[PDB]
Amino acid sequence: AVPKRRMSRANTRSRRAQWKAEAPGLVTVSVAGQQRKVPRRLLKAARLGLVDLD
Amino acid sequence: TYAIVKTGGKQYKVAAGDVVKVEKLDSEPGASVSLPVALVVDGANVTSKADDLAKVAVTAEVLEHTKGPKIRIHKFKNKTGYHKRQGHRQQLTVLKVTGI
Amino acid sequence: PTYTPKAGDTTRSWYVIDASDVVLGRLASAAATLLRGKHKPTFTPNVDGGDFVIVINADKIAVSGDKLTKKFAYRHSGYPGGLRKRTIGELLEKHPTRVVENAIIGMLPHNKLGRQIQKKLKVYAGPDHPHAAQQPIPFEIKQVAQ
Amino acid sequence: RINAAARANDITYNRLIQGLKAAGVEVDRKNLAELAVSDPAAFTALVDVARAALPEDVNAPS
Amino acid sequence: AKRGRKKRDRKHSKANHGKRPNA
RNA sequence: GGGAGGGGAGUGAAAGAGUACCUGAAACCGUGCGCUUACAAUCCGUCAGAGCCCUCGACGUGUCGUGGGGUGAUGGCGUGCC
RNA sequence: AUCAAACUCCGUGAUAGCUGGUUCUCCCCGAAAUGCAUUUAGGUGCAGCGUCGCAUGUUUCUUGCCGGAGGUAGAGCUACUG
RNA sequence: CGGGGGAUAAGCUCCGUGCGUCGAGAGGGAAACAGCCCAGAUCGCCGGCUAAGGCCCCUAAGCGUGUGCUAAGUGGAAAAGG
RNA sequence: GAUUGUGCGCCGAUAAUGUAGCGGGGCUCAAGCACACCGCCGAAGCCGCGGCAGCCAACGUGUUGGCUGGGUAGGGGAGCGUCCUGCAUCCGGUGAAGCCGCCGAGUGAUCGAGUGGUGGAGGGUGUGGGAGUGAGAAUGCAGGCAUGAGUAGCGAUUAGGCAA
RNA sequence: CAGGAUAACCGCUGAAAGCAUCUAAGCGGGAAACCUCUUCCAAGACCAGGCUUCUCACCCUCUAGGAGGGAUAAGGCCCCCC
Ligand SMILES: [Mg+2]
Ligand SMILES: [Mg+2]
Ligand SMILES: [Mg+2]
Ligand SMILES: [Mg+2]
Ligand SMILES: [Mg+2]
Ligand SMILES: [Mg+2]
Ligand SMILES: [Mg+2]
Ligand SMILES: [Mg+2]
Ligand SMILES: [Mg+2]
Ligand SMILES: [Mg+2]
Ligand SMILES: [Mg+2]
Ligand SMILES: [Mg+2]
Ligand SMILES: [Mg+2]
Ligand SMILES: [Mg+2]
Ligand SMILES: [Mg+2]
Ligand SMILES: [Mg+2]
Ligand SMILES: [Mg+2]
Ligand SMILES: [Mg+2]
Ligand SMILES: [Mg+2]
Ligand SMILES: [Mg+2]
Ligand SMILES: [Mg+2]
Ligand SMILES: [Mg+2]
Ligand SMILES: [Mg+2]
Ligand SMILES: [Mg+2]
Ligand SMILES: [Mg+2]
Ligand SMILES: [Mg+2]
Ligand SMILES: [Mg+2]
Ligand SMILES: [Mg+2]
Ligand SMILES: [Mg+2]
Ligand SMILES: [Mg+2]
Ligand SMILES: [Mg+2]
Ligand SMILES: [Mg+2]
Ligand SMILES: [Mg+2]
Ligand SMILES: [Mg+2]
Ligand SMILES: [Mg+2]
Ligand SMILES: [Mg+2]
Ligand SMILES: [Mg+2]
Ligand SMILES: [Mg+2]
Ligand SMILES: [Mg+2]
Ligand SMILES: [Mg+2]
Ligand SMILES: [Mg+2]
Ligand SMILES: [Mg+2]
Ligand SMILES: [Mg+2]
Ligand SMILES: [Mg+2]
Ligand SMILES: [Mg+2]
Ligand SMILES: [Mg+2]
Ligand SMILES: [Mg+2]
Ligand SMILES: [Mg+2]
Ligand SMILES: [Mg+2]
Ligand SMILES: [Mg+2]
Ligand SMILES: [Mg+2]
Ligand SMILES: [Mg+2]
Ligand SMILES: [Mg+2]
Ligand SMILES: [Mg+2]
Ligand SMILES: [Mg+2]
Ligand SMILES: [Mg+2]
Ligand SMILES: [Mg+2]
Ligand SMILES: [Mg+2]
Ligand SMILES: [Mg+2]
Ligand SMILES: [Mg+2]
Ligand SMILES: [Mg+2]
Ligand SMILES: [Mg+2]
Ligand SMILES: [Mg+2]
Ligand SMILES: [Mg+2]
Ligand SMILES: [Mg+2]
Repeated sequence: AVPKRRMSRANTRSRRAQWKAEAPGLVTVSVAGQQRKVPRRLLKAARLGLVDLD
Repeated sequence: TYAIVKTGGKQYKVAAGDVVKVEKLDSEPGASVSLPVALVVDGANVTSKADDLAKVAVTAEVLEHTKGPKIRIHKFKNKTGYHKRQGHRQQLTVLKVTGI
Repeated sequence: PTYTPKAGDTTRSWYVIDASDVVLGRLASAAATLLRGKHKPTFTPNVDGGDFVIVINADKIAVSGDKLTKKFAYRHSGYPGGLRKRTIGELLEKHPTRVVENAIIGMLPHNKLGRQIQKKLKVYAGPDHPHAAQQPIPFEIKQVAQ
Repeated sequence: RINAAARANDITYNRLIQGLKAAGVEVDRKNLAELAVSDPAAFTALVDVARAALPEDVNAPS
Repeated sequence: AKRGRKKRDRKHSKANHGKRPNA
């Protein structure tokens, strides 16, 4: 089918707001003498140096 | 000590040394005008007899002439094509009571 | 201009009304008028000016006629064929206060002002009440001769 | 407001207005209301005046 | 039917003096 | 900084004139600031109407005044246009 | 890509008793859905009903009184037809 | 209101009425309801007096006064008959 | 005991979504019905005060007085705004034209030679003449932009994986 | 199953109305019909229920009226193997 009427601006914005993204957590890891932040999901990779860091 | 004054077919409660908005009455600014009386309250005594009320008098001083807020009028009916426009403003006078 | 109520000029009070051998209509009318505060000379429709009320001994309410079995209080849950009914006698037997609460609720405006107002009422069944620490003032229904 | 004040002062609004009319005092409902909210003593005095001015029997065929 | 009887009967209110549009 | 693109310093009256370059409105999308709303049945306005905030005077710490502005808790009324 | 008579330019702004739309303001006055006629009934001509002006201007309307003819309501039948 | 067509049916149709209203008419009254009752909007006023209808609360005004009826929620749906 | 006439009454009573045939709460300690009496609320009606307009009389070179002031189609009269022009004038790189505010003003279409920011090159008043001279709707047209929407799909019948 | 109050019906005591009558005062029996009794949901039931255990303490700022910000305990959450 099809919609009948143009919804209100307030309704549109209210429905739109919930659509977003969430930031992940960070952890401190020390490699080669300096501290840099990486997600906990990559702790072992960072420790063993298998992940490149810019 | 306060009394009641009749003016322009209506009444306003007023005490000594007060200012009220009253409908325009022919009088040169700066002069004094006498007004009738309606009721008098003094302490615990109340004067209500018509003869005493008539005998008592009110004196006040006219300050200036002022015009009220503007108001816009429209007439409208549905499915007629009738549209009417009309503006209007009212004239007011500001006075200060002197003694009663 | 006409007088209007300020932020903190309002004052409330505590009232108690007995319900021993009294007619429900009169009791409800008195309660409604007291809740609304029509008696107080500081009435203004937009802001409540009501006064607290206490009702005691609801079970002794007297009702005339055969209403004990010919008057029915209805309500419906919402699903199809869910309209079930109860009689005033059973209502008094089970929940003494429900009848008076419903009567007073119906005796008041149904807007949200009245919705907030109905908070002002407390109704009890026994002859006692734990609200004795606030010194309620006894009240009596009277007629002004004219 | 006037009805509430009169009922508090133990007299009906209709009889109060009848007494005012009989006494021939022409003050207006706004004045009575403002006075009642402001001067209960004055309101009581006016009510007493009206009651005194009331006729003997309100039920008489006159 | 029931619908018809109502409006004609409701016309007998003393407010309208008994005469109303559409019976 | 890969570029695209941008910041200083200069050109010039202006760079609110930077080849997408006069004057730059409305639909449209914004960031910051002030007020209000999570027990509510509204052709979404009006008449009343507390609180809060901004302001103009006189008087002092805030209180009135022939004072203005924005917000509006709450009551009455209310069946779009051709 | 369309056929109970293809497509393009012109006659050509083909023609409709038919459906649709026609915008800035105020002051004064203020209608009908009736009769007659019509290859006529959802069309249209005339009359009545409105407005502006010109001319005679109470000739308009209500009440009282007076002079007037009707054949209904009712009622009646050896007064006629049943 | 007085009539015809109709099954003495329709919110049906066709007539006549110095007849009312709506149509081209806001307010108040009957919950809502153009055609019913009162009442004809030049504009402003935080003034008085009233028609129709109302005066337990919703909702402004009398749980008015005096004399009588009601046992049926008749009040707040209708006939032959008992 | 019966027939007589009267005011109230009872039975006769039964359709489909949820009491639903007093508006609700509720009312026979009538707030139900009949007859008298006294009062009150109740509009844009009338009265009171004031502003404007039309017709008419009086006297006057506009004061007073008497009536009226709703309208669809329709008739008559009187007006605002925009452009180009004849004539006579004034403003302007010491800032002219539009745009966005504040403050005000006329009974209307609106006005401000009163003030603030942007801009840079022509404008206003008075009295005549001529208008392509005034938008909301015709399933109107040219250009730009809203929702469904960050939803469906990403166009087969084989299928990729690994080291560099 | 069992219990409570009922419709149709069956009754006991009884004047109005010396008798009689299940009635106008009262008292009783009487069904898959109604209320508890079976299973499940349920304190957003705004009267927002009830009984228990755990911590019940560290700062800064605006200006001391409250509020805001930072650091903690009880607990909870994120990520991980299922
Ligand atoms: Mg009929
Ligand atoms: Mg330069
Ligand atoms: Mg461009
Ligand atoms: Mg540009
Ligand atoms: Mg809230
Ligand atoms: Mg509602
Ligand atoms: Mg409304
Ligand atoms: Mg409504
Ligand atoms: Mg052919
Ligand atoms: Mg071809
Ligand atoms: Mg030709
Ligand atoms: Mg051609
Ligand atoms: Mg053609
Ligand atoms: Mg043609
Ligand atoms: Mg059409
Ligand atoms: Mg006319
Ligand atoms: Mg004809
Ligand atoms: Mg004559
Ligand atoms: Mg004759
Ligand atoms: Mg006959
Ligand atoms: Mg014969
Ligand atoms: Mg007839
Ligand atoms: Mg007939
Ligand atoms: Mg017809
Ligand atoms: Mg006809
Ligand atoms: Mg009319
Ligand atoms: Mg009307
Ligand atoms: Mg109405
Ligand atoms: Mg008028
Ligand atoms: Mg009156
Ligand atoms: Mg009357
Ligand atoms: Mg009242
Ligand atoms: Mg009564
Ligand atoms: Mg009697
Ligand atoms: Mg009935
Ligand atoms: Mg009958
Ligand atoms: Mg019979
Ligand atoms: Mg009889
Ligand atoms: Mg019955
Ligand atoms: Mg009712
Ligand atoms: Mg009038
Ligand atoms: Mg005139
Ligand atoms: Mg007019
Ligand atoms: Mg027209
Ligand atoms: Mg016209
Ligand atoms: Mg111009
Ligand atoms: Mg030009
Ligand atoms: Mg020059
Ligand atoms: Mg310049
Ligand atoms: Mg400049
Ligand atoms: Mg410039
Ligand atoms: Mg000229
Ligand atoms: Mg011209
Ligand atoms: Mg010409
Ligand atoms: Mg043109
Ligand atoms: Mg347009
Ligand atoms: Mg388009
Ligand atoms: Mg879309
Ligand atoms: Mg999808
Ligand atoms: Mg998909
Ligand atoms: Mg493909
Ligand atoms: Mg017996
Ligand atoms: Mg017996
Ligand atoms: Mg809770
Ligand atoms: Mg934890």
